[PDB]
Amino acid sequence: SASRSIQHCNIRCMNGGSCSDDHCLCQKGYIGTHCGQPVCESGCLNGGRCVAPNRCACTYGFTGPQCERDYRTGPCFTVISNQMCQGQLSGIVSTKTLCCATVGRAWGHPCEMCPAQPHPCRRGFIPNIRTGACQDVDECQAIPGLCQGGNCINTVGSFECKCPAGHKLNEVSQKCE
Ligand SMILES: [Ca+2]
Repeated sequence: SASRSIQHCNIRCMNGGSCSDDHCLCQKGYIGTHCGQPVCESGCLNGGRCVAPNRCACTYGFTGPQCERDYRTGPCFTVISNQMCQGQLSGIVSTKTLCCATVGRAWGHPCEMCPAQPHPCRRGFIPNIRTGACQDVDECQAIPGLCQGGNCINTVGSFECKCPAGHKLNEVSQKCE
């Protein structure tokens, strides 16, 4: 006894799909004929791409597997006219948010310039994406080495730089001189 007849489906199944009847019986959260399209439940973000059910693949710089944490890495620029973005450069990675709310200069590429305090709280604060509460940043820690002097300490609303004697903190260029 022999037969060339296919004792099963005809189409092709991938992605946890059962190949029966004529169409693929898709894995949970998969759609399409061969079930190769995953359900982008909460919507893709940052121009990503759906790879699994609700698993969108996220481009760069979003923490949390649902990329709604749009923290891109960028150089924090400290002084901008049409002339320079700072003038001595710096691989200070922080968020634009940080650089705008606190320090109030610019950040990113190519040179994204912003006012200081954006939200009506206090420049040294960022509205918690959880509570909504304006929280002070350890600007010292949150804007890597922005203070060029001796010590850098933090109060809410502003950081405190400790300068050697004779020196004088200049918050225009966070410089003790
Ligand atoms: Ca602070």
